[PDB]
Amino acid sequence: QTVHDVIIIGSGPAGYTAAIYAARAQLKPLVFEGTQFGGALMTTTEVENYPGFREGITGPELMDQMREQALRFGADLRMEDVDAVQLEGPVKTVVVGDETHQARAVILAMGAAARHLGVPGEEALTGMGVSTCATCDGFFFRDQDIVVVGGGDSAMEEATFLTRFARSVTLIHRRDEFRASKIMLERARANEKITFLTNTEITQIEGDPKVTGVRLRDTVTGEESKLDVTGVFVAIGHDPRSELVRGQVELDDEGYVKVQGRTTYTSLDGVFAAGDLVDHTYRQAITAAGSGCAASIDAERWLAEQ
Amino acid sequence: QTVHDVIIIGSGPAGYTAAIYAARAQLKPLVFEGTQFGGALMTTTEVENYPGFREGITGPELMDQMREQALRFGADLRMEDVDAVQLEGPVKTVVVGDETHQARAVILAMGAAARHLGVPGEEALTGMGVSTCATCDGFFFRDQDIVVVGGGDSAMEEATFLTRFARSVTLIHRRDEFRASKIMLERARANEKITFLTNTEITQIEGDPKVTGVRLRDTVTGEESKLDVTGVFVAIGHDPRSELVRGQVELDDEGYVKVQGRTTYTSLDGVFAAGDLVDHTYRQAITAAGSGCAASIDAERWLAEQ
Ligand SMILES: Cc1cc2nc3c(=O)[nH]c(=O)nc-3n(C[C@H](O)[C@H](O)[C@H](O)COP(=O)(O)OP(=O)(O)OC[C@H]3O[C@@H](n4cnc5c(N)ncnc54)[C@H](O)[C@@H]3O)c2cc1C
Ligand SMILES: Cc1cc2nc3c(=O)[nH]c(=O)nc-3n(C[C@H](O)[C@H](O)[C@H](O)COP(=O)(O)OP(=O)(O)OC[C@H]3O[C@@H](n4cnc5c(N)ncnc54)[C@H](O)[C@@H]3O)c2cc1C
Repeated sequence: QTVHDVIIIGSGPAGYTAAIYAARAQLKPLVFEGTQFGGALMTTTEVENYPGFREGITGPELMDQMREQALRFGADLRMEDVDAVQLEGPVKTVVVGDETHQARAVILAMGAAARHLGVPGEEALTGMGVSTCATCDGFFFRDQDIVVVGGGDSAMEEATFLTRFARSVTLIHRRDEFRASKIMLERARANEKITFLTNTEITQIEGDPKVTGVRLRDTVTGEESKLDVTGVFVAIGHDPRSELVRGQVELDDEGYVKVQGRTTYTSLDGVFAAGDLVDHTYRQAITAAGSGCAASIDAERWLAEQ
Repeated sequence: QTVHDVIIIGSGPAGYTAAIYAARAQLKPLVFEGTQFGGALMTTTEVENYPGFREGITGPELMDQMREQALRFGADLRMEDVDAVQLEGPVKTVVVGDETHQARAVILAMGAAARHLGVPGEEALTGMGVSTCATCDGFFFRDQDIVVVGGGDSAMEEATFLTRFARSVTLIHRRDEFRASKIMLERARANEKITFLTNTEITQIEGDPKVTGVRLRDTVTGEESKLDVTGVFVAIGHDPRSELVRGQVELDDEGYVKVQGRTTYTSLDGVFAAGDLVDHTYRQAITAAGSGCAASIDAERWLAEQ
């Protein structure tokens, strides 16, 4: 029966920053963090490019600060997943298991999942040699031999950036055709630090504390080999977590939530969106934090208009 | 004779975050911080809504972290103002006194100045009762009697937000006409917590450690009075620091630098813009930091295309 001012869905930097602003604005935000709360930084180690930390901070340490900061101003945080939403109209409903909650405004901050290879070693060595983010982690592989997996613009983009650091980048793709644009594909072939390895997949990532090599398989002949490398960058795409809102909020062709102009307004009145659910360009904690603030200010001012 | 990869102009959150990203990307950024370096947070006390600090941090402490973080990754920081720029073409030039520096890309991060009343007490009590940012500081005035100065949408917006906290908001304006939109003006007159005081100006802000009152003058009759209040919010407009780039980069009618779509690209190739020089909506440190990251990623990827 209680209709809250605002419900926030998600607990990465965008969700917590939206919650900090909404709570400090006395909106008493109700935040569904998920059971895998804390966003993508919970799965990494050192975060060095989030401004405000001259010697860096671990991913979980930073997310713990954000969560405690949200609590300090009165956010109501629940470590539960939203299973369904009704976002159309003056009163929006979220369903969590068999419980329901309602609000005048909803901030969507569910993020985007990086796709994974699904091979042994990939998850255990994430943050210790395996990464999905060259902007985040490429700096840690100066003068090392690394691999990049994928066939699209993402892989070309990641592989290009990594050559700023690595001694060599071996770009592996499971076919001999590339989904990447002609411009992106042509540039990497010109980059002398990049070696292409087509018709190839990783079957296992080796290493007892850190990545020491990968096991390879030829997707056509089945020939197997080993490659000594100390880094693996997985760039086979992203899946924005928009499944909840498909059919109610306009998405682009790749599933990202569309927003109006430079604002966080979605196609639905009273519904705002932030973070990597929206941004398919930068995908950083600081940009997600910024947009979560913007969504909270948009929502507060929209609520004051009602 | 040396042409740098990138020059950054400004040292608020946008500039330092751009410098952190560019330095960590091995672009060896050259940053002109200004003689009044560190941006708007140098002039405030406690910053509580920048995510990552569960008990807050002072403005200067936070900016010191950002500056040291930029240095850690190799940024070249100079506490000097850029006096003129030549931004058109493949090689851009900045002039600093009688010295010149050149770069393939330029990130503009000069911020926006809040306009001040220019009366005794205003600067000394900034951060101790005087503020230009309701989103930043309104939380500190719960159940207090405060004033807001100004006649436009900014003053209506600030005064509206402040009623979430204050016991009373007295909106003071030097005329009996208002430059604010009919909708904004009509809503505040409906807000029972707002009292309008037209044809009135502040001549002095009183208080030996914190704001304790203001001296008033009637702009028509000259009648003077005293008003006991513990907060003064100045909302008489902003001046984006775009003077350097007027005539080379497209600006909107209020002087903000225009950017393309959701990117940081300006109207000039190789020139990107971040922070409150661009954003005339949110004006927070976290949003400025986010856009400074975005400008640095845009610039890095644009540089790789050349
Ligand atoms: C391994 C790794 C390392 C990284 N390192 C860095 C780095 O060093 N620097 C940097 O700036 N960036 C880094 N990033 C990127 C950064 O973490 C992300 O860009 C950022 O966290 C995006 O924030 P977000 O809030 O939009 O989404 P997310 O971080 O993805 O958080 C969304 C959260 O909401 C939850 N959620 C989703 N759906 C629901 C639902 N239905 N109900 C409830 N909760 C839900 C999710 O479980 C998740 O906890 C890294 C990413 C990865 C994967
Ligand atoms: C009193 C006050 C309190 C605030 N409190 C908060 C708060 O609690 N939380 C929050 O999130 N936000 C707060 N803000 C707002 C926040 O500080 C700004 O939104 C943010 O700093 C904008 O960052 P920026 O990089 O775009 O620009 P700025 O902060 O304005 O920094 C620009 C810098 O570049 C320099 N520069 C300009 N032109 C040149 C040039 N030609 N050459 C060289 N250098 C140049 C300037 O001198 C300045 O140092 C506050 C603002 C004020 C004024």
